[PDB]
Amino acid sequence: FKFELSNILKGARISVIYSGGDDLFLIGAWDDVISKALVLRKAFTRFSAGKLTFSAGIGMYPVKYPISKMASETGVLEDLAKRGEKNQVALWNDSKVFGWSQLEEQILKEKMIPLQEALTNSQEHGKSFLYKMLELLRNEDQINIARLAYLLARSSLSEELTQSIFAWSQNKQQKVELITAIEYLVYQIRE
Amino acid sequence: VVKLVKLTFKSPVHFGMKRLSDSNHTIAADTLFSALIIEALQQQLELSHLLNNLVITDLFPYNKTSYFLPKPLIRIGYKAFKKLTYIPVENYSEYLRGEIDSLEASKIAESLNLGKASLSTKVSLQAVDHNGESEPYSVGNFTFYPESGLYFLAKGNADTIGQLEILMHALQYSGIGGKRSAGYGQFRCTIEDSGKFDSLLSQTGNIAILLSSAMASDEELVDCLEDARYLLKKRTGFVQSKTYADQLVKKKDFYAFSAGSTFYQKFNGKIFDVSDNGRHSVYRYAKAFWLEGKI
Amino acid sequence: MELAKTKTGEMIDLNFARKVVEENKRVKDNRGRQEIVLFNGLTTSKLRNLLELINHVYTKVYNSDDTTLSEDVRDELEYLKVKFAYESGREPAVRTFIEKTYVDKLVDVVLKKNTKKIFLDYCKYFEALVAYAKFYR
Amino acid sequence: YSKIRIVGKIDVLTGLHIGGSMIGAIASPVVRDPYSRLPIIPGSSIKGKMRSLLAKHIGQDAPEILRLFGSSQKGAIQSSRLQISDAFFSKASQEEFDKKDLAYTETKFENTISRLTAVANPRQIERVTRGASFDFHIIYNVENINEVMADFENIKTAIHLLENDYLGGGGTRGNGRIRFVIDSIDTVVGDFDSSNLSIK
Amino acid sequence: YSKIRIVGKIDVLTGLHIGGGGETSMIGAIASPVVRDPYSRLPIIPGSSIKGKMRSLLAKHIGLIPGQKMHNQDAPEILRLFGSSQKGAIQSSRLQISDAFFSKASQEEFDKKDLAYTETKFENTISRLTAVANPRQIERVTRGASFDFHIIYNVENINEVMADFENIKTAIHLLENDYLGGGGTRGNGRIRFVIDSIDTVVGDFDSSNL
Amino acid sequence: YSKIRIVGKIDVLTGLHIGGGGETSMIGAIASPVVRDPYSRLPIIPGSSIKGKMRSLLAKHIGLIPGQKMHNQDAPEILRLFGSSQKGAIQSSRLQISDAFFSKASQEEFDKKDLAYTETKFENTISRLTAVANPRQIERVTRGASFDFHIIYNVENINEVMADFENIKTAIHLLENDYLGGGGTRGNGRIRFVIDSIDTVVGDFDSSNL
Repeated sequence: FKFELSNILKGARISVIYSGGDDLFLIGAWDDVISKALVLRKAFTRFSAGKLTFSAGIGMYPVKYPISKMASETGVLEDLAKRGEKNQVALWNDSKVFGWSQLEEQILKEKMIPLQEALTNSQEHGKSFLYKMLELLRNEDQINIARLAYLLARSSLSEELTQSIFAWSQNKQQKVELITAIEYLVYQIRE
Repeated sequence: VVKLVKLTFKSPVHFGMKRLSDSNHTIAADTLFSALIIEALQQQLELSHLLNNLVITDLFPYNKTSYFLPKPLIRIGYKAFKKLTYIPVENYSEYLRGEIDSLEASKIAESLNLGKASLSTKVSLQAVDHNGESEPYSVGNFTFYPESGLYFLAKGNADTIGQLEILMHALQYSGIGGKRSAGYGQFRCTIEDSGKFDSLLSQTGNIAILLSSAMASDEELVDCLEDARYLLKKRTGFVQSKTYADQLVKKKDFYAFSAGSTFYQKFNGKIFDVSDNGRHSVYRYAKAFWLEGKI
Repeated sequence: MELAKTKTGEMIDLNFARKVVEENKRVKDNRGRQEIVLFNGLTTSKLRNLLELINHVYTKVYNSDDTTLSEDVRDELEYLKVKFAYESGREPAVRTFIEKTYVDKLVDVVLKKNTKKIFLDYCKYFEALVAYAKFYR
Repeated sequence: YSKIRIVGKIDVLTGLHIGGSMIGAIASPVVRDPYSRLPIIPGSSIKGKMRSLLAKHIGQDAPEILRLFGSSQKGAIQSSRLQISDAFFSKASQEEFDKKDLAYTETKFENTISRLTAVANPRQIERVTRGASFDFHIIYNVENINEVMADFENIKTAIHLLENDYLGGGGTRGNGRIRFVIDSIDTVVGDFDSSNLSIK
Repeated sequence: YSKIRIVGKIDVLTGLHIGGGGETSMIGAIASPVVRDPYSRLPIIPGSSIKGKMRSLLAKHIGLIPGQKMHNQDAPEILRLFGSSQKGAIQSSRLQISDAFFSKASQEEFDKKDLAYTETKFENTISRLTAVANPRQIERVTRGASFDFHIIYNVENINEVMADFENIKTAIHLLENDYLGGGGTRGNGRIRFVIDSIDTVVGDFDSSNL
Repeated sequence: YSKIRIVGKIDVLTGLHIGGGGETSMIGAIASPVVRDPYSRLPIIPGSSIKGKMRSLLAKHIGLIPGQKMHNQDAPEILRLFGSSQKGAIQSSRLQISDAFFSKASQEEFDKKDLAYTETKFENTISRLTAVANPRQIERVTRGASFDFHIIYNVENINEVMADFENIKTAIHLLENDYLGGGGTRGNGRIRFVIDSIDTVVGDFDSSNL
């Protein structure tokens, strides 16, 4: 907490308000805070050789927004993660609580990276297509599953991604990861 | 004449602890007494009854399922026991005897559903017309569930009981807590004879537990402290009146044993004076209401 | 939606609509190139014409605040079954589509229920048939 | 001392955004009761709007304003006679909106067009749906028997000014128009005669 | 302090499309619907749309300073009428423009003759390259339909009221020669303020000649 | 800021068919209905159709850039006249073409001759191998029908106006030689444009010389 933490966070736009196994508080750029939070969980397990788990709450706030409010709201997110599924992290919203491995791979690697590479390659697609997909996923109507499939056929995205998105939407866990992965990509792509 | 007084809140209440942003789900007996005095002064009643015969309790959480008393400070998963703050009346004897386990304490903590706390972000536009700016501020409120309410037990003679009934009816329109007169604290109150509490109070146990936030007189303090497990709570605030001073004045800082504090030797309380050279004496209730228990 | 139970008791639902398109999908290697054929030759344009008929009734009821189906809406529904019958008689693939999806039978159920929700549910199923037909082509 | 209760109803004539997250999601929400999630009108918004309108009419700092809405000035500590509570989404409005499955609050899609690049920037706001009713509660404290009538006249003026004005939100762009229906004006505490008193 | 109420009607010369999103659309149905009041399900002309269009046209008429980035850089008359937001120079807007609501009389005129309030319009876009037409359906309010309007003017300075109302008239004149809502460069949203009624609803100001 | 108003008449030289969608049809009756105004149930020419055909004709006439994919890649003149949504180069449209409504003069003329506004043409597609035919019944506005066209031009730059109006005249000439609506290569949609009055309705611009 006091020494290795400086090397783990090295190179990231993060300021550590306080440290320690009792309570850890860091304020940083959101993409950096998430990536370093994942690095920390992997390091903690390695350092402890397992048998030790860390629960965290991650929140996204405008810079002008008050620190006390940031601290209070993020405390609640940490509490969500702590009460059940203590290893799992809570990110941005109460609705999104994810295991650290889930957040790192089943969301930021299996879903966000394909979508990211697909969008960049496609000259025919854009944030607006990703917003359309998100609106269907958010509504959660059975018809939207069908409407997403019509959008996917029109979209012409690579078939394996098309099928993977379709499968993800039908599975409840995959869709929350798909929603989060799309939202993370939109936050990253947005200027 | 111990009378239960159940309060049902129609609008959220503020109940500030140190700041306007924070909020509590309950209020101390002194905060209620100060409201009762302010009311009696408005209704032009004699303060002698309140200042000499009225004994009250901190407002305690109540649910349709149960009525919750404060957790006694008795030595007994320590986290689960420390997280617990209120114990139902039926489980109070079990907790005192030590028959409760950590999982049972967790269930007791989960049992209470007093309400859902929140923070309302308001703005002040008073300076906008003078080339100034809007000023954001936060008011912490607490919304009771519909069954959930705060109750208090009031003891005294018939005259002070009737005076309490009158003051309580006026109080519901007045409201309680902070930001009252700005949208908060409206409550509707019932006064009734409670078989549960009077039976509970009719016990002669080996230990005494403080129902109200109370402080002993100096002579009472020396006998009372021996073997006492307790939690000194600072009681501080500003004077709320139109006649105390031209400007707002803080009261003298007071420290009172918290509700649920356990004292081997019972001490009667005292209505202390936290005024500092004002046009009237600012009374701070610190009288003691005791629930005797067996450990 | 639980719109209807088909012969053998299978429920009619958006998942059923995906399955019905999937069962009636064949791959015919016409001129070497593999080509998807749905419902023994149903075309996109014919299904779009059928979807246009549903839309004209739908815009009325969907806009309408009232739940019970208006008498003119019930008329349009009866006309829809007449148009279904006409298209089935005029095209064998359309007859196969109507028989497999049970769309014509459902319109009678919607008339029996006289409910906006059962109408919206029939419209959803028809839309899923169209969406899945697009996805599997 | 007397306490007079004014119980009434607020009708939403244009969508109301009292105000008080995820991308492509409503950017501004409304104030809602935490347990019931129903939209509410804070008792501070009504009080502040009425005070501001009465200040504009009278002119704040006038003695009538300070005695109606309280003051903490040095040597002028006055309790607020008007205790306006939070207005709650009415049960009748809940019943009518539940029939026809009408959502209590509707998202409104707006945008701003820049004067430089002519580029639109979308915003989504939540407004309580028109046709919604809030049960509003007001308590008047009779600090002085001789200034009740005038105070009520002031109240009436403010309410009249409010009926041609908006409640909290972007009301200069068509939001927050309200109507007051005074159900009763009753004396809950004391022997005061409030039968002649009128808000509208 | 006086409040003058301007009440009247706006008449749809050509089909009006003020879009409102938030709802997924059925396949083959209208992709972009119009904003409708939720309770009446009847289309509405938002007061924000009218205010923004009037302010933009009035700003173009009065003139724009070179490189004007914000709306608070408009002319002092515009900031006086429609409001300002500068730090230390917050000007309260004299004009409060309400949402126009579909007229009951237009509703009756449409319920008889059995005409729908909104019309589906089938357009397409033809690619510059492939010359391939891609269709779309857009909802528009029908020409016959009329919307009741309601505006409040606050008399904060009694001297400028005439001039302010002149600006309002100029703005309305511009709005009559311009359109409202979206798609107005392809023939949508032409309107006219055929009905006006000006009355001092609050106070003692003289609005007889306004 | 000046607005110039052009009013006039579009005259149908040959039966004109502009497609409309969602119209229920009787078996064996008209299966290709022309666009109609919902209120009066009369044929209407959409301003979107006029604007699209004029813009396409003018853009192709001056010359498309090789491999052009979007409308925003048109020549700068076309972008200034008809608008441009290009990212970072959004340009306003000076032309505001509106819906052309069936004129009362032509409607009264038809009613005098007891003629319906929209003719029904019978056409068929014949297979050139099996000689099997597929009959179609379409709707075309009857020849000699006239539509009231109303175009608003905005004077953003005083210097540009003369060249802009020259371009509009060129586009009108293109649309006269070209058809409007569908099936033009089979004779449908020939039209004529006459001008009633070019007047400046907003501002002090002198439009008499135009």
